[PDB]
Amino acid sequence: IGKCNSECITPNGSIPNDKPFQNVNRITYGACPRYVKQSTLKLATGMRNVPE
Amino acid sequence: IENGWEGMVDGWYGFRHQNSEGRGQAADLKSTQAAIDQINGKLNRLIGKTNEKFHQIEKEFSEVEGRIQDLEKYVEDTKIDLWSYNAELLVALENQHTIDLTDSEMNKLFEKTKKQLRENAEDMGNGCFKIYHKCDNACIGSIRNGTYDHDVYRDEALNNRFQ
Amino acid sequence: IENGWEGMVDGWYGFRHQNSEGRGQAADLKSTQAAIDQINGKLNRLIGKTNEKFHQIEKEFSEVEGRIQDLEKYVEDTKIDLWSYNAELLVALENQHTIDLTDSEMNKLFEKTKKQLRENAEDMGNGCFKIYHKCDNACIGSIRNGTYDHDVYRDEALNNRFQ
Amino acid sequence: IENGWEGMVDGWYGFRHQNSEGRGQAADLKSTQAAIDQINGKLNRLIGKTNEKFHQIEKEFSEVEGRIQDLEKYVEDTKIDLWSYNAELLVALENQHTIDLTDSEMNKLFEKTKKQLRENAEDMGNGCFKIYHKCDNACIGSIRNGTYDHDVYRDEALNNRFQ
Amino acid sequence: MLTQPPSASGTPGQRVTISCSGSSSNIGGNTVHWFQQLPGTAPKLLIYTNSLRPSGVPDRFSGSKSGTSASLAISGLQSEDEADYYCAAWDDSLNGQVFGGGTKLTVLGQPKAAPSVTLFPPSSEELQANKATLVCLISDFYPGAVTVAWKADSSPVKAGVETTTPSKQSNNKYAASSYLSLTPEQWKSHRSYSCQVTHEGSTVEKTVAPTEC
Amino acid sequence: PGATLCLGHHAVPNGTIVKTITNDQIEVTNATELVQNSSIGEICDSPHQILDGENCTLIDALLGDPQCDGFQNKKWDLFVERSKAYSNCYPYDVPDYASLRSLVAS
Amino acid sequence: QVQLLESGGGVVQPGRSLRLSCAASGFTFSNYGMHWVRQAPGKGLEWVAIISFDGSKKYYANSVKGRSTISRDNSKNTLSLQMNSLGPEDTALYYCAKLPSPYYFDSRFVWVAASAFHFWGQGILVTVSSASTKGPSVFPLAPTAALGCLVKDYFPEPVTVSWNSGALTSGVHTFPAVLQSSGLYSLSSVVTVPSSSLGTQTYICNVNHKPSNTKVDKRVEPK
Ligand SMILES: *[C@@H]1O[C@H](CO)[C@@H](O[C@@H]2O[C@H](CO)[C@@H](O[C@@H]3O[C@H](CO)[C@@H](O)[C@H](O)[C@@H]3O)[C@H](O)[C@H]2NC(C)=O)[C@H](O)[C@H]1NC(C)=O
Ligand SMILES: *[C@@H]1O[C@H](CO)[C@@H](O[C@@H]2O[C@H](CO)[C@@H](O)[C@H](O)[C@H]2NC(C)=O)[C@H](O)[C@H]1NC(C)=O
Repeated sequence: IGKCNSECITPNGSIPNDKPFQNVNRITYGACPRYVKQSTLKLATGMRNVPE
Repeated sequence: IENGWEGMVDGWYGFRHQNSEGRGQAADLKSTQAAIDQINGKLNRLIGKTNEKFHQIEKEFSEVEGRIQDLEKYVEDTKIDLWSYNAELLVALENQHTIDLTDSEMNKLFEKTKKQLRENAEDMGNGCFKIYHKCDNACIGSIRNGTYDHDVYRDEALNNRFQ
Repeated sequence: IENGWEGMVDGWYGFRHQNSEGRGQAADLKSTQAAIDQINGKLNRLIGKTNEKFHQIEKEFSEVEGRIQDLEKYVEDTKIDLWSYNAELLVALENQHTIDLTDSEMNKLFEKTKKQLRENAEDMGNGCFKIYHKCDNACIGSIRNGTYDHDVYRDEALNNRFQ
Repeated sequence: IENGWEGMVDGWYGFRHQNSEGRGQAADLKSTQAAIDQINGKLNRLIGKTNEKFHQIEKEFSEVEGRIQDLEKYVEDTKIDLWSYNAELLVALENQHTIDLTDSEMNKLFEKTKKQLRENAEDMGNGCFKIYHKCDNACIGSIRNGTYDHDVYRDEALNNRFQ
Repeated sequence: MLTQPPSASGTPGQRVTISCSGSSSNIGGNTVHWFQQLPGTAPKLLIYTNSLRPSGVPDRFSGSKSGTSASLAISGLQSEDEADYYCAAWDDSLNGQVFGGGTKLTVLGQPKAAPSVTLFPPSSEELQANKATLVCLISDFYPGAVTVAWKADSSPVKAGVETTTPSKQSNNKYAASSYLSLTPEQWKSHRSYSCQVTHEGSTVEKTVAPTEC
Repeated sequence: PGATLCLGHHAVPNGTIVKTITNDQIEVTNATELVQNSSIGEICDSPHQILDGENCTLIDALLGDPQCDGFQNKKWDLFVERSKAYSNCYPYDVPDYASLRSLVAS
Repeated sequence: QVQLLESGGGVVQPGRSLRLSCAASGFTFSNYGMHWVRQAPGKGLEWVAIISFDGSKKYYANSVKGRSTISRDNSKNTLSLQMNSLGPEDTALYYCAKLPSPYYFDSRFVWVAASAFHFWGQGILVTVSSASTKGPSVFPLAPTAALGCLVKDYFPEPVTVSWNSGALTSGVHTFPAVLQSSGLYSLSSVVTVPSSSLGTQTYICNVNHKPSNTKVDKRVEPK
């Protein structure tokens, strides 16, 4: 048991509640992201990159 | 285009020019602003929108229960598989949309510029225009700033474009 | 375009013209028909397609049951969340498709017209063409009706376009 | 275009030409290659990617159980309906993407060709160009192979295009 | 003809990338593909169309292509992936399939480097016609770089004879042998000789004693 | 004579690889991670109320196992059951253990 | 899966001609275009030639252009390669293989697929030198414990080593080939067995050299 502020609690610790998905553990309490099986899903924030 | 320009760090879409009075580079603003607003809206939809779920069923087991255990495990596994599929599809779709809107903004700027100088220049094909008159840096500014008056240089261009 | 035309109530896409013999407005038909057919097909897919479900599990509770209640509530809540996500995504996607096809039909009509009068007119940029010859209302009709013969006016235009 | 060409069986996108030294047909290669790679990637994502599921709940019943039977049937039916919806949407989306990329490759080849011969030819509108000079089969080869030098024929075309 | 660096390195589970660079002719104008050559076996097709894996291949391998730059990433890299990796693509100007230089990757070998050094003397039927071949083995060591001082009564040579084995399929440990051969007029009575090792998986050099027999 | 004017878009030396519909892998300027996988390793004591239940399963606190007395009349929003917990009192078993546990938890 | 047999390996005196022939079965040869690639011993991968599914398009490597030829027969399901004017830079392993390639080298029927048919064959070794192919010489060498067998004096490279009719697969170390100022090859095969296996069980090594008709076995133990 720490002394901090996080709204999503897992048997692995608290986790931040900003990313819409999570992989830590399927067991959640609170405003938790939905658990998936993916290890990483990356969302683009910028155009195709072809460098010079 | 053949590649991208690395030296541009005050914008995302830009013009490069080479006239008798030097070479220069300047980035277009409103195209970048319209491309940033959409990505920010995408993020605002995605990040920080998480709903609460307080009391659920159990999902780990230390005792061989029999049938109800089978059912609970099946429910949770089904939900997990479905949500993972939805997640992969959502990410792929949103990334394709990002790419599409960025390409669209680039091509939109290109067509805007092409339609500014009606017949005074030509489409070389490689994302560069061939101007057919003397165009000082103020003329290029009037190009980018939107206040290029084509009727002024028009005749000149046509001469140098046909004779 | 800069805005839309409110006075058009016998169609969705239209031409406006201003020649020496007056100003006029007339809507294109087949573009509107092709834009209405797609929306009607979308609706026919969406509306009225509902499947039957007769006997389900219970979903409200007046007695503290314990475990089976937890399981039933979890199942129903999971299904509801998933179906709501699917619904929001479906609506957003279909609306984007509607917008896309409408924009596509407008631009398709524009390019069709532009390709009709090959070199007899010019792209002003604002969704309006600059004709370079005298064109009576019958000439504009032959434009919209598709039977515009470019070779007739051609030379005239070029003169008034270059000299 | 008005229709497709059936006689083309060494490619998917092609040029047809009719000059004074005969008529001919030849298919473009890299456009077809880029259209085949994407469909192959689509298939590689779709086919052969199936995950294992060993022990599940029962889904057929020969005895009236009461409540747990209701729950199990409801779970399975819910999963089936959701997965069927996801499947229909996925297939429809991927088919629309196939159509879109094929149309895009055709139009991309068309615009590439149009931008090669800058002012030496004209857009007839029906997916055919009007060349305005004598162009032997070697000239057409230099068109398709990408090594067409526009400055050579340029003046000729303009004469026959304006006088 | 395709710039692919000579060596790669990593630790079990480190997701190492192998690069490849071509020209506007080959890669910029055509897709790429990637092969893996395990020692003593033919190259297996890992990746094609810059991202695609065939039926047999795991998902640990990924790839990409940007202009004239191809990339082969290995995410869950492990013991049994030590091999040679080749980037290749089709070039239109040459109208041919141009390969890459090649790459050999190694993994984290815990630098314990415990060699099974042994000295092997030429037997009788080897010397049946004045042919002596003395060998020295150093087996099951990771670090690689070594040097062998052939102390023939502490006397060196100016010739090359060696045999370097690749990584073990399981333990990721190199091994080596060194054998030198001459005539009885040079080895009639076999006074004394030995093989020292100067490999940096230890402190200083060490030797054994191959006396007469 | 005449001048030239090119249109272009910026790029970066080191982008990141993402997935789309067309390309399973494609490089971009920048990308953010949507799958949380980093756990800080500990349970934050706010804003939800927490009960550590150090050595006591919720049932032993209910019946009032003598070591589980600090929990008398306590409330909570989340009960953290430790794997080291046990029962140091008279043996017993509970028909429908999980049901009682779940309803008391709720 | 697919089964092919490869023929035409060996030693070709310099300036002379080779003849390789890959014949496969288990798939539809008629649809797929084939490749010949070569690998110089040591390291390197050099592409050689490519042929379509009918014979319409045949393309060659610049390094062999004008002095090599490729061919195929679809009724016999056979692919074949010829090359003349051979030098030391040509001695290599030659793989017949279906590589990913531009689509028109494959049939209309197999342009689009989810599997992307692929295969490589084992190498076909060809060596160029004065063809003095002679039989090897095997000597066992012996004193934690370590013992081995050393085989020298053989020009043709395809040498195999087995142990006691092929049972010991652990700790087996096969050493890479060694070339000297002479033309013969040398190769030793060793195994590290801890020092408590002398009277427990004694071993015998086996040396199989095919392109000399050689099977030579010999026991291993100390003096
Ligand atoms: C939860 O349970 C654990 C384990 O049962 C408790 O740990 C116990 O802590 C006490 C300290 O009060 C240890 O007492 C020992 O006493 C001997 C003398 O008899 C002394 O030599 C030791 O140094 C130590 O002080 C006890 O060993 C230890 N239990 C075990 C099994 O090792 C913990 O206190 C409990 N927490 C609560 C809140 O009840
Ligand atoms: C590129 O996007 C990344 C997101 O992956 C940005 O990095 C994160 O930025 C947030 C916002 O402050 C930080 O809280 C994270 O710690 C950052 N994470 C990492 C891994 O760097 C990054 O700032 C963006 N870069 C640019 C130039 O916009």
